[PDB]
Amino acid sequence: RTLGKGSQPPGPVPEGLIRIYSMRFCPYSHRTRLVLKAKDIRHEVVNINLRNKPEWYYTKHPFGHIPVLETSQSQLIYESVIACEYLDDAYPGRKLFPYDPYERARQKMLLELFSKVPHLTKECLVALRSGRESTNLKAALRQEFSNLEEILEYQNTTFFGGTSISMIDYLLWPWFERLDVYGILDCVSHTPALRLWISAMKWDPTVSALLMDKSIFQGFLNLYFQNNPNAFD
Amino acid sequence: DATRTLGKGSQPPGPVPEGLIRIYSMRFCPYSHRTRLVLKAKDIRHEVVNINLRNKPEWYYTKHPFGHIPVLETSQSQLIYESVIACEYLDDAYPGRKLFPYDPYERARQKMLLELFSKVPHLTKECLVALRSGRESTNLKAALRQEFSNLEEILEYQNTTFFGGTSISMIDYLLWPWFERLDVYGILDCVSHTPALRLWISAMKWDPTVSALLMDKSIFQGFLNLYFQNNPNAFD
Ligand SMILES: [Cl-]
Ligand SMILES: [Cl-]
Repeated sequence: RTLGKGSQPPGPVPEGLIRIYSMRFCPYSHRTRLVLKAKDIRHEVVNINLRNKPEWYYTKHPFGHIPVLETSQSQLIYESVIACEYLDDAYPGRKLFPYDPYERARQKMLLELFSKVPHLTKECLVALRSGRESTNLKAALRQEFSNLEEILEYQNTTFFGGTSISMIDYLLWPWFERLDVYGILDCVSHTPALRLWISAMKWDPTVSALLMDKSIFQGFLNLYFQNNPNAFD
Repeated sequence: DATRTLGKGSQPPGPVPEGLIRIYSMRFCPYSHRTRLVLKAKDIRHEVVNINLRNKPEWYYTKHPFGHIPVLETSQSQLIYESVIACEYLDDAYPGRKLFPYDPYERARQKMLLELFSKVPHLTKECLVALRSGRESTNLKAALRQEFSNLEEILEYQNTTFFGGTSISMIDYLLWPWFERLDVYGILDCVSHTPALRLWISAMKWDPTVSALLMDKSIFQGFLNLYFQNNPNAFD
């Protein structure tokens, strides 16, 4: 249940735990939650009301952004990519980034290639939900997906880092999970390797464990676009 | 890196020799300067190939899709870009002196400080362009001063000379090129309210790696004059 304006600050993070400040429908926070689960890290999730934030939350992030990690030593780490990096380095078990410094750099280069997708998927949703023109936004998204399709086809591997899932896949996933409910699943109709990747991801135990309830997510979006503040509670 | 640039019509470089790494650069590019600092700090054996940015070699788009610098090219034909990813790759791939902290939190904190710096490169460029063209600069300078105030707060809170503690580290080298340029850009006045930052500037100038790559002010002044005069020799 989300904490907002009026909520008491949480206590210190206990030794042996790490805390993530999140919101159940935030795709950036979804990234970091995937990495936490995939590495079997003991953690607690504190959800934040993004419309009416707790004033104390600005002591966690100066602009009240999520996700933020808080450690038992009162250290704050943000935002999603830096947090995922930290978790992979700080918790030795099941390394998600590659062993090879070049391959790690390549994954970060792939992440840069992906940089327009979050904005484009969001703008697609807003356009479709507001009845505004979406042809250009979908065309732009299809082009970014073609760039990713070319990588998978060239490599001839199911995932972006090889035959097994790795950090880069989890970093991209949240926006692909959302294509269906956003009404833009048709934007991968020209990219068969990407469609295989989507399925491969759904079969991943960590992805499967964190899959959103589609009906609840639709309910959230409906109240969000009604400007109803209760959408964030 | 005091060599002439390769431009349109030039021939592609051959394979990078075993034991070397190649950086595609330009002598006055601050992003490339960042990566050259890391190469020097770690004593990595390397070759610098300067690219004519006004008149780029056709083959250079096989190194970066949009002809950006810097790009690292390895002896295994691998390409790594741009400056932040290249610097991290260098620090992790090469032994000896390590520039990032070993502690995962301290390393993450350095990445967070880099994010805090993200507006400075564009603001410094915009300030230069405004001053050189005689356009409005009050609000651009105020914006830059605010970004510098954020950095000042970090140094004052930590009570350390450098951004990563009491000695120089990766984060300092990542920020340096734009601070080196304040003088010739004509915006040294934008650190007049930030005394910790002014102390840091001096600490950086005293660093052997920084000092080794420090640009001669007169040559840099000449480059900017040629650049704003639209003289093609600026990029030679
Ligand atoms: Cl599927
Ligand atoms: Cl000085």
